[PDB]
Amino acid sequence: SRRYDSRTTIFSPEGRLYQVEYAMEAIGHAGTCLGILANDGVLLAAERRNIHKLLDEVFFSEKIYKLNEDMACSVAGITSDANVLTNELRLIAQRYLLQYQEPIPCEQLVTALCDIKQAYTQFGGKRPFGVSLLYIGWDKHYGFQLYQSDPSGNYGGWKATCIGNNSAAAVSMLKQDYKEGEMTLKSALALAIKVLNKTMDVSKLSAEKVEIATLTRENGKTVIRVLKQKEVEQLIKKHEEEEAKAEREKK
Amino acid sequence: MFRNQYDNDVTVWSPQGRIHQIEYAMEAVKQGSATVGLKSKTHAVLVALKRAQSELAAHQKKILHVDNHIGISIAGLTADARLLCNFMRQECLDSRFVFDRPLPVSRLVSLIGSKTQIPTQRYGRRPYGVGLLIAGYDDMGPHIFQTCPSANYFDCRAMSIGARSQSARTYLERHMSEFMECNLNELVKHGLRALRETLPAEQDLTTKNVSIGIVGKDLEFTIYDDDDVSPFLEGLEER
Amino acid sequence: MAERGYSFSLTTFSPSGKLVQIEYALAAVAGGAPSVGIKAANGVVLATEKKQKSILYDERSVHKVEPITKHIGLVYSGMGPDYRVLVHRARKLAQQYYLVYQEPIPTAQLVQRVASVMQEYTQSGGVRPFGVSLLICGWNEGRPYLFQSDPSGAYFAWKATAMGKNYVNGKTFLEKRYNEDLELEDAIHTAILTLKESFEGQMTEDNIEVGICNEAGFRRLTPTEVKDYLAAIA
Amino acid sequence: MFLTRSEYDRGVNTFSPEGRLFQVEYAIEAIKLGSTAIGIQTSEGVCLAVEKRITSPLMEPSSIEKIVEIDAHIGCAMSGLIADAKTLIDKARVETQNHWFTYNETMTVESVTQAVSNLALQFGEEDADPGAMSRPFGVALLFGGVDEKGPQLFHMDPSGTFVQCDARAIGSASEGAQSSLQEVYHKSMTLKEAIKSSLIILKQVMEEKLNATNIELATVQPGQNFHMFTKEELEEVIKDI
Amino acid sequence: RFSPYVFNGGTILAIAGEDFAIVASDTRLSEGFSIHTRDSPKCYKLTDKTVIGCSGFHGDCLTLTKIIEARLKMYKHSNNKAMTTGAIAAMLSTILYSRRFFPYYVYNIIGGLDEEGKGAVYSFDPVGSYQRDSFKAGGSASAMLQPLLDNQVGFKNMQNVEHVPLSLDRAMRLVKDVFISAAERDVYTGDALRICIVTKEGIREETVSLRKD
Amino acid sequence: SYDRAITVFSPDGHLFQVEYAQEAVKKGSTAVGVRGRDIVVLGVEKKSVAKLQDERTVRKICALDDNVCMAFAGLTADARIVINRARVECQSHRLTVEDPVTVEYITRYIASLKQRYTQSNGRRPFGISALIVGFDFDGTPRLYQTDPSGTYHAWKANAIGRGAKSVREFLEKNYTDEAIETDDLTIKLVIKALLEVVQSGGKNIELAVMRRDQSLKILNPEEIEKYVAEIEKEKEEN
Amino acid sequence: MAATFFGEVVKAPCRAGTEDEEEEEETPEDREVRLQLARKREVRLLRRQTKTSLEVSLLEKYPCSKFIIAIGNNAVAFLSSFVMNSGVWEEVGCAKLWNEWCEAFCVFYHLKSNPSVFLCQCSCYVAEDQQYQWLEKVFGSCPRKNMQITILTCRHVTDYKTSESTGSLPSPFLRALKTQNFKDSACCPLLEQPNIVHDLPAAVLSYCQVWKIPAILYLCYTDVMKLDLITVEAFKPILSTRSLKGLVKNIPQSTEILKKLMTTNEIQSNIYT
Amino acid sequence: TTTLAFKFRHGVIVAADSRATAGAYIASQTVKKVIEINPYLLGTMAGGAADCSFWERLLARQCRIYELRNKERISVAAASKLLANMVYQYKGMGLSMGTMICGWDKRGPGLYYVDSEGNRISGATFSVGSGSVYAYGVMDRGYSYDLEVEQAYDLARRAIYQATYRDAYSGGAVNLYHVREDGWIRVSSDNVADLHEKYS
Amino acid sequence: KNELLPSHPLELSEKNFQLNQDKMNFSTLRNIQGLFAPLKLQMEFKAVQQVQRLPFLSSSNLSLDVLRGNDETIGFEDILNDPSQSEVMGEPHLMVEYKLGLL
Repeated sequence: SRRYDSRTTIFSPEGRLYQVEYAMEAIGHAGTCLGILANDGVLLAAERRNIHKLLDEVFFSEKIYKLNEDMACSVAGITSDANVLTNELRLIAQRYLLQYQEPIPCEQLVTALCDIKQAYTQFGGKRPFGVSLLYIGWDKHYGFQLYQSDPSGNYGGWKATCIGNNSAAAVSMLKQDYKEGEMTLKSALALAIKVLNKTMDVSKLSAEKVEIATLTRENGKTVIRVLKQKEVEQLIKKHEEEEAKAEREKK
Repeated sequence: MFRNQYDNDVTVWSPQGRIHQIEYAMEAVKQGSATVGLKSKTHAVLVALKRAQSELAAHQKKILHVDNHIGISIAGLTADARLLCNFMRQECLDSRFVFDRPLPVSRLVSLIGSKTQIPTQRYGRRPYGVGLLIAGYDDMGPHIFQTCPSANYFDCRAMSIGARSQSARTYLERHMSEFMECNLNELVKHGLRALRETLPAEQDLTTKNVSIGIVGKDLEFTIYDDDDVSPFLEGLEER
Repeated sequence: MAERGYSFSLTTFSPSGKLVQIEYALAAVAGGAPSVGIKAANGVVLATEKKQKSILYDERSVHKVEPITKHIGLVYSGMGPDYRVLVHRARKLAQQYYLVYQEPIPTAQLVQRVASVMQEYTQSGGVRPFGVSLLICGWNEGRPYLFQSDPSGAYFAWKATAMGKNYVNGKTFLEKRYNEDLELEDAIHTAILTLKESFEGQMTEDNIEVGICNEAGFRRLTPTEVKDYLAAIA
Repeated sequence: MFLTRSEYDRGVNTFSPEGRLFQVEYAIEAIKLGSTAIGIQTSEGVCLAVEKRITSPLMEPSSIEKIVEIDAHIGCAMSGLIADAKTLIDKARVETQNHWFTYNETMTVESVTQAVSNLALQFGEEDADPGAMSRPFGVALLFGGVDEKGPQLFHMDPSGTFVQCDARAIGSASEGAQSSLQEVYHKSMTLKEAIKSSLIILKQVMEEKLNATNIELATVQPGQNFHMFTKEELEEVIKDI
Repeated sequence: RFSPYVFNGGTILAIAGEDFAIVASDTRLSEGFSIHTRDSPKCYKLTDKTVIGCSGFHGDCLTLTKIIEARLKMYKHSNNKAMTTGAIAAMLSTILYSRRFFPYYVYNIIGGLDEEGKGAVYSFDPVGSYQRDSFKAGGSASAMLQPLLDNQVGFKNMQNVEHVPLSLDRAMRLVKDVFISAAERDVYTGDALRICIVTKEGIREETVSLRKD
Repeated sequence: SYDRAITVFSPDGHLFQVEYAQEAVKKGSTAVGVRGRDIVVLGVEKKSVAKLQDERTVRKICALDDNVCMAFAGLTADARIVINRARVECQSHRLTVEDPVTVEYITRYIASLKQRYTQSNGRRPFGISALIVGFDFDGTPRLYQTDPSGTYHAWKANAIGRGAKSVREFLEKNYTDEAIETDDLTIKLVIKALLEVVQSGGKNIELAVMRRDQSLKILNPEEIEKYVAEIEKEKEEN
Repeated sequence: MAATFFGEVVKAPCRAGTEDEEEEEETPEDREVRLQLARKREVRLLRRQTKTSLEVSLLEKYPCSKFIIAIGNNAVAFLSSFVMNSGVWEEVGCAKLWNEWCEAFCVFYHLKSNPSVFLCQCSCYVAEDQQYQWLEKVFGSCPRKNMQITILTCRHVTDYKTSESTGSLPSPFLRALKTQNFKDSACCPLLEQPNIVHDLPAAVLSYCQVWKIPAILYLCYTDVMKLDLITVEAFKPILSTRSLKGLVKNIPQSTEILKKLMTTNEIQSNIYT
Repeated sequence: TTTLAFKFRHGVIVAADSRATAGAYIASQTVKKVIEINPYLLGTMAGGAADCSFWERLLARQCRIYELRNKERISVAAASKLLANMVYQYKGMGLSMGTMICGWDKRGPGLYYVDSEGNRISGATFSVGSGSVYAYGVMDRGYSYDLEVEQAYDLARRAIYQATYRDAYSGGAVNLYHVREDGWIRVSSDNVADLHEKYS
Repeated sequence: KNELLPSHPLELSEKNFQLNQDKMNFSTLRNIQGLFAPLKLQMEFKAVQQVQRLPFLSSSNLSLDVLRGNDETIGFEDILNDPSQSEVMGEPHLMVEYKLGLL
């Protein structure tokens, strides 16, 4: 177009904000991030992307970010914008806790962050946040939830969605292999492993290319833990065994 | 040809060393209607050629009150004109509130000069495209001051600004000595003759299109319109 | 795809979704003096080269390797004045953290704050991103730390890395050389060798600047110590 | 010898080589895009007539309000951008009520028009931190009201100049309606004759059939305050003419 | 400490009539137990058809009169007409209530002809409340002057009396006598009596000498 | 140029950026709302029945107050911001005036907000058109429609979004007093209009019903399918 | 050249208008709307009398010997005041066009006594892309090379370029520009070398020069443009010379009164009083 | 100062005295203490006369703006709430305002008591002022919802007369008003001396 | 409102500490340097503050600190209350409009 895409506030003749679309393209450039909702709990399986041997992982979550005791999120986009957005998410959640002395519902936090992003997209002179976030959380109103945010400022509640690289293929695969109402945490992990294995065509998963975090409720407490490398290796081995068995059966 | 880049903005200096936005403001004030302002040894008279948008529409006023001893003649942009008139009225009120004396005309003109200079130096602001002929009476006597869209101001014994004002200026320059020493009625008739010189030969001055503002020694600034300017028109010589 | 208008502006996203000005700032970083940081088990070393144009340069006037606090130091590749401003900001942030919590600021938190400053400077339209990347070192909880803050504000924890000119070759050399349980006073040698790879000429005590951090704290090596290390490695 | 693409049309604070401010003229063009509104000033009152452009029958004709009540003795007919008209109407009403509060008397129609004009000239010149009128207003108003001087009719333009008019027409067919007014208007005409003439000119200048649904008429009289004609009265007038 | 207000004395009085509006006041400016000056009329003419009397703190009186003059000029410039007596009264009420928490220590009485040519007298308090009356007295001797005005002009407590319309000469004689009594019994009144008669022809100023302290 | 700056007037007198916001509104999904005797009903055509998505989080019909409803067509984030602002203003009005918010008042507030955002060229206009519908204090049904420019108009029946013209023609052809009299008649009219908008219909119908002195309630897909079956049976009878 | 916010990147406009083309250089909808605009902007030459669209060009339909063309309100006012009352002029054809920028009409007249003599009162503006279409519609493709074309138009003193400033210049002055074939006296000073004409008069004069048609262009520079009497007074020398000497009869008295009629019914500038 | 307001079947009756005293000295005996807000709304004056007048006039202009904008008359409750908000934003500033907002709206007759303290309460019978106790007693003994217009007028007149008789700061004349669906009317202004002659 | 009256005599002074310090610096410059220095510093501060995060996001104001000489100075203001940990944040659009002067 070479116009209507400079100030982040010009409407195209057809009514398009091309800067938001370019931000979404930047999201597409990011690594694969996947989240599946199940009755037992909701999980996030994200590609670690950076795999340089000399790189060190001093944090427990390379790209997973715990927002509060009842919530967690994953990132696919610009890293620094993601950091500031996660800080703002934590700030908003703690402000709600201070005001009402109760954990913030997931939808409220997602709406607040999306309002911030939409405000950034509305006023000229500010670069839109090129980050797409996937939220997993539990609340007393709707239980387990999975949400997806966009640079534009639009969110949505999904049962199984993926953002980042090869998002369309992952979404189609989830549509093919998701059983609404009968999906359990273990089957959810298996499906996530299968989707990650297909989407990332570099090679078979080695548990260092991916990062899986599961959200569950134990003894009336929300437990957010990141699966250890050994557990991811076992899941990958199980998926490989299933694939080999299916291939042998096909003959 | 090569001045397009330096023509758009007022903060951009042209290679020749001339800001074209100020010249365009001068053109804008030139595009307005014609006014004539002259002063005798005891009176200052402003005669203006009011213009009507249509036959049904009333003639738009061009002589505006400022103080008991100061008045202006309108030429150019009307909105900037009203802003300037409000500013001068506020300045005169402040002077009469603080020092309890009429504000000297020269000080008011200097204040207007500074105020209209401020926009020409800053970005995002345009020069005030209005020219004013200011008639007033002070301890020094009658005064006629010409304010240009460029902040610089002029002190004149007689001056005409607006469209087709060159003929009026020529007539005024022809009879300056008579202007200095003459009766109030003679001065008003001279101003009317200059305004007529501005008008085409076929056209003639009428009570509807003539507005007169007079300030003198014992006379405050009074604006005459229609039946009030009829006495001055009566007795005027044929062109 | 010239995309010239997209490249001129910072806030303007490219059609592909790339912030071109950030890539230009990264290129500015890559055009700076080489700097090498190695995180050994005993400690972490920050070695860089201070290319002095002429011998009439007071070595004590300026320092590429500067301390932030009693246990955190950093080195840079790119623009000097930006590095100095960022050093002042990092020192202020560390002192604010100490005042608030009465505890030495962990290296990770300081890196996050500096990255937040970088992000703030690259977000709003009207300024340019800091054309400098900081290799920040520290020692917290009996553990060495090495971080690299990019102009965009993305910070990564490294075990060994190099920036500036010939940084890809330096990283390859570190990959060949760096060892898991390597200790200090040997990672210094590895960094010196990496600089040799990235240096054009002979390296003297004044041509390079080395700063180490260990349990005791961050300390910029004196020219005499650099000379003895250079003699030992050659 | 070579042509140049010299542009002076974009900036509101940019003068043309002849001194013309083109943004104001384009606001006037926006006025020309509006519906025709006719106002006639007589000795027995004022007559404001405007045409409702009803896109579809579903839309409520009463919702398309173009003649409003500034004060009991002041009415206004708009033509151009509707929202700008709403802001100007709110300003005029607030100014009239402030005048009544301060001086315990009705505000002159001239004073109300002058205040609205003072609001309608702050494009790049307000010098106020609060968000002002960045672009010139795209509506022209006909402040028709009766005061102690008698019936009055003032026309406000996007530039900000208010001129007293005996009979003014503004809108898409402004020139033709103005010509018809000048051909038919005389000083000693009655209010009923003015209403009939305005209705006839309107019927002439609109492409739609004249009916009470797609027209709006209001009159302000020395005796009676601002009165909005009902559907029955409108039908009676259409039948008469 | 610092006291922003002091009482400078002064007594004002306005009488309304069929075609006249008398506004009378004394010329005694006295602060504390001393007399600042013996020539300081408390009545200032605003327009041809309005005269206002100000009593109390002299500085506030001067400031209020100057503000009123400035507002009259502003109104003339804006509405292109001279402000009416009722309009002046309403504007003065608004101005007085503007400085409600730092009230003007001024007793204001506006007297002049209305649009019908009838005498209109508006009495004000320091806060700003006002109403239209046929006669009023303000200042130090307001309590002393009011009863006789009620008895004579109002014909109150007068059984079997003729309610003769108030003539100009009778009003002037009544004003002179009431101010003579005030000078007799009030220490803040005396020296001279400035009488401003507002009629359709104009404003006439009359000075009557009162007994000095 | 003229079409890039919101404040710049085109030579004809157009503010082309407002018209481009209107185009963005047209790009949105169809929203239809009619008015009836003591019954106001809204209907929004879902663009697609996206599987693995919670329909609750992507609803287009919301309640500004207990007596006012609203449906939008355009950018979702702008609609959410406008809805939050409208709810805040409704509560502020119920606080300061103590009376229930009139549909006219909230429609005016939304139009004023949109016009303010159209004012400056730094801020882009809200690219949404809203169908504010509800009951006043006296219980009179009211339907209103706002535009990005800031102009609000009352309608007996309106349609916004993609295919708005065809649905508006349908409503104009099939709007009768008898249909308004019966609440079921109005609901069936909205179903017919939306089915004309989208051939598939069925699950894609997002309909909400508000009646006199009753809060907004959205019919479940069961009731929507029942009404669709009623319409189909009526069509078959003919 | 937006500068909407602090860091907005502004670009210097090109006097050659290159940037417009650079952006310009498809989708079927875009092509359809572009063609709709093209057909909306095209000149449609027709006649209101009998409503007969003039597919055939005016020159082809009627041979012409003297075509006087007036562009601008003042020029058409001068022609209306002077030539109409001298004889009889009935309307034959009228070009209808729509432009971004805008009694705007282009009406053609022809003398009953001598049909060869024609007229054109173009009171409307014609866009840069429509002058050639107008020439094709009126003159067609085949010229006659035997017409005395006197183009009349008005410009602003600011347009004129000279060492003297615009204010110092005598406002009611006019210049001339004639083709090679036009050997008649111009009766006016020739236009200065740097001064260019870039409107419909320029299009007509260029067409005449290329096809060897004797034509003369008159430009009356004036400070005012809204129905000014001095402008037509300065035009009078045009009828004082040949060509328009016979078309206008020896009745200046009626024309002078008629000219006052046009000026009396004029609209003043609300912005500038 | 004594004001009387009660809402009976046929509307709202508003009565007040006309005595304004600056301390012991009686400043005036003809002050109109019934402020007419709108043709359908009206208020009273108790306490600070200037404060009451200024704030009631501000409320009147606000109500006129509301009518112009919404094209509908403002309800009594809305006007009372607006006045309460305006006087509450200036709480603790020494304002002494006491008034009763009497009007007729879609709900019916309306009577709200608003004071500078902040509380706003609706009720059938109200009375605010120095002599409000005496009028309260008389009205309570003589009040009834099923009352004729003449009976209500007499009750209000007698209550105000007794309040003036027992209160030193109350006197002058009884400004009796009646609020009806078509608008308020001024019934009579009876001098206290005449009432004393009549009853006694 | 009573909020205008300070609760503490030191509150009014310390609430505008930065503004008062800038005013004192400008006064000293005007007294010694002249009109150019205060105007130059005002323009620099305006330019630096014009570019920052939106109101609902905490800004660093690094250039402003460098220009004001506070880049290496820490007071109670910087440590006692953290603007990042606001604990009270309004609507983003509401805050932006408030800053722009609409509200």
